[PDB]
Amino acid sequence: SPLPLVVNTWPFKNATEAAWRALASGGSALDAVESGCAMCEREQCDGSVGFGGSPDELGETTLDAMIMDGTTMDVGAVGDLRRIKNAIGVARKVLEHTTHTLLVGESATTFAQSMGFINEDLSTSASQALHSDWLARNCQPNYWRNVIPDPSKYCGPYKPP
Amino acid sequence: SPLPLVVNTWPFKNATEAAWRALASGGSALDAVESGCAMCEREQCDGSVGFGGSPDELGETTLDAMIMDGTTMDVGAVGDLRRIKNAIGVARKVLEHTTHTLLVGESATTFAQSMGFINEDLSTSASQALHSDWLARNCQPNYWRNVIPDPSKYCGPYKPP
Amino acid sequence: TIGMVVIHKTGHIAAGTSTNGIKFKIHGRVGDSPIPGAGAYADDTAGAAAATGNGDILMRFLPSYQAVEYMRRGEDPTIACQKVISRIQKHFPEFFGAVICANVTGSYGAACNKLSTFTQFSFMVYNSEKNQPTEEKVDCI
Amino acid sequence: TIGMVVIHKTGHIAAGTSTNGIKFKIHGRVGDSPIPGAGAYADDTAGAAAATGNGDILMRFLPSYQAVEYMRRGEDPTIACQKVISRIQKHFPEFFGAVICANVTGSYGAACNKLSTFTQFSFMVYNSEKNQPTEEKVDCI
Ligand SMILES: *[C@@H]1O[C@H](CO)[C@@H](O[C@@H]2O[C@H](CO)[C@@H](O[C@@H]3O[C@H](CO)[C@@H](O)[C@H](O)[C@@H]3O)[C@H](O)[C@H]2NC(C)=O)[C@H](O)[C@H]1NC(C)=O
Ligand SMILES: *[C@@H]1O[C@H](CO)[C@@H](O)[C@H](O)[C@H]1NC(C)=O
Ligand SMILES: *[C@@H]1O[C@H](CO)[C@@H](O)[C@H](O)[C@H]1NC(C)=O
Ligand SMILES: *[C@@H]1O[C@H](CO)[C@@H](O)[C@H](O)[C@H]1NC(C)=O
Ligand SMILES: N[C@@H](CC(=O)O)C(=O)O
Ligand SMILES: N[C@@H](CC(=O)O)C(=O)O
Repeated sequence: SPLPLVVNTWPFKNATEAAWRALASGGSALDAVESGCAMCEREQCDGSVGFGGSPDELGETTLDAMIMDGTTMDVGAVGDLRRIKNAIGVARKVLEHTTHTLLVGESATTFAQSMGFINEDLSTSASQALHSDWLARNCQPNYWRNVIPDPSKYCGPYKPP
Repeated sequence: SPLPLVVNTWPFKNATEAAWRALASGGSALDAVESGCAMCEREQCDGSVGFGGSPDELGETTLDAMIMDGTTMDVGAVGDLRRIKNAIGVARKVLEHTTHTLLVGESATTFAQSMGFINEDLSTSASQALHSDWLARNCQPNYWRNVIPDPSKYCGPYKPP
Repeated sequence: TIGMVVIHKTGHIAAGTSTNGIKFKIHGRVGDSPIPGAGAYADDTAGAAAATGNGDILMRFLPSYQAVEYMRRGEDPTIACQKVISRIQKHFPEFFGAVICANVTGSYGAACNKLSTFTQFSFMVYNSEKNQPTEEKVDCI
Repeated sequence: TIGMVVIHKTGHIAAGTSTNGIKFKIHGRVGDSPIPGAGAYADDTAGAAAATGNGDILMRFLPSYQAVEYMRRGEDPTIACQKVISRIQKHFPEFFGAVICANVTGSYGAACNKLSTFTQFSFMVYNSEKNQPTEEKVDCI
């Protein structure tokens, strides 16, 4: 019943308030959603948001992020954003500057760069430290199935049976 | 009302034919759907499916495909699949060799090579020209907005004012 | 785009799509096609659907998921499809889009948006009823 | 992932997420987070919802979209979110997933599948009455 309102997943207070401040200055809901989410990018909230965490099998960090305009029902989305930190920032740019919904990969990097986003490695010593111990644990866990060598015991490159 | 049933978008007789033949041979819905769509990739149905059609702004064709099992409700999908012609073939693999749902871009190409897909150019003199005519017309139409130079009149590189 | 729906003799359903996208797309653009619930959706306990058209617009309303969701609620395949077109229609009266629908028992149907340049949607149906595929056309709404 | 839902005073809604995926994902993997209707969805005529958890399973059930459809009937947020979790629960008894819902009036709620390693979900809240961001919690079902 009492408006405005902000609700985020997990105990990320710094983000909740970064969103409220956005509303405080009479910012749009969209503005508030970008500020809160992006705040967790800097803080790498629980290592589940932002760079320097959750490395793929090759050790790289790739970011997904979206924002939805509830009024027009317009979406700005990035999937597999490579070498760009402000993921949701790039997402607002797809909403605001293209008639599209989702752009992905190294292609979304080139779009981000035009939008003025700084291309930079998303790796940290920590992100890699995580990658090496994994390699040492025989890539367990992983997401393959029905491939040789056995996915539950060995690291790839795998081939279909 | 009697089964089996194959329904597909557009008057693409051959795809319908290809899928029905799968089922006849003892194939499953999955094999049927893969045969139908794989057929429209070879034939380039309307140039809206498969290689050598709908080039992006840089003239490259990129394929989107997906397969979904209604039993397990598992999905295999590819987006921005680069340099691989059998899109639906690669999607079927993501469904059977991974616990993931969507693999995109040049990263998805690697995957397809690992699965045994021939890495090749999806361009054709037809799409190559379809793109030059487009550029000569000052890139009309395009999907940009709120940028300079004016998208309604000039080609890129674009940028926020 | 080719959107396909298939119900095995044993009652199992599958849905899929394969496309090269929309013409002159921005480099790196992914539309509604490979997206579960947008381009296609299959559910053995309800049915299946598949859309085709302006994916940018389509994707945001999950046409296939809602077509199955209605058929799950117990609705005529055609009426499930037409409702889905009507909802997007209200938000984008000139959007290009078409959907095919089919319930677990083999009944099917489709619907599309009526535009100055698209009043009929042709789609292929191959069934035991007619051992030969036959093109069908539904007037747009 | 940080799923975030915002309802301005004007009554306009927004939603969004940002993530780095799940650890050791295959090169190029993209989950539910960036997918409208799955990772998050928002509509001014009904409400919004965001999701967090295993994107590979969630993405196929479009939790955020369905949560909003329930609320579009007038379902209470806690229940729309709870019903969604249950639909998935049938198919994958052990799925990791949590969703936050909020209708057009400012009513919120959340729900989560109960695993022996995930029994309670904490989410932040910020509205007038309290002011100061408050940390909510719900017991998983
Ligand atoms: C899949 O879709 C078809 C088409 O909407 C459904 O078929 C229809 O089924 C209804 C319910 O069985 C039949 O109508 C009933 O007719 C009887 C006549 O005895 C009457 O007692 C009822 O008051 C009502 O009028 C209808 O004839 C039939 N139509 C066709 C074209 O087959 C089917 O049930 C759907 N399947 C599922 C599993 O939802
Ligand atoms: C915000 O949260 C992070 C996450 O633990 C914490 O370390 C930091 O002190 C907080 N920053 C501020 C300004 O309160
Ligand atoms: C389907 O049939 C022929 C048979 O080989 C094929 O060339 C083409 O893809 C389709 N032909 C027409 C006229 O649609
Ligand atoms: C929001 O939630 C409460 C509890 O269900 C309900 O009374 C209220 O009317 C809901 N808002 C709308 C618009 O239905
Ligand atoms: N759905 C396709 C277009 C089409 O169906 O022709 C896309 O937007 O990628
Ligand atoms: N849903 C995210 C992970 C999470 O939210 O915990 C993903 O799988 O991409």
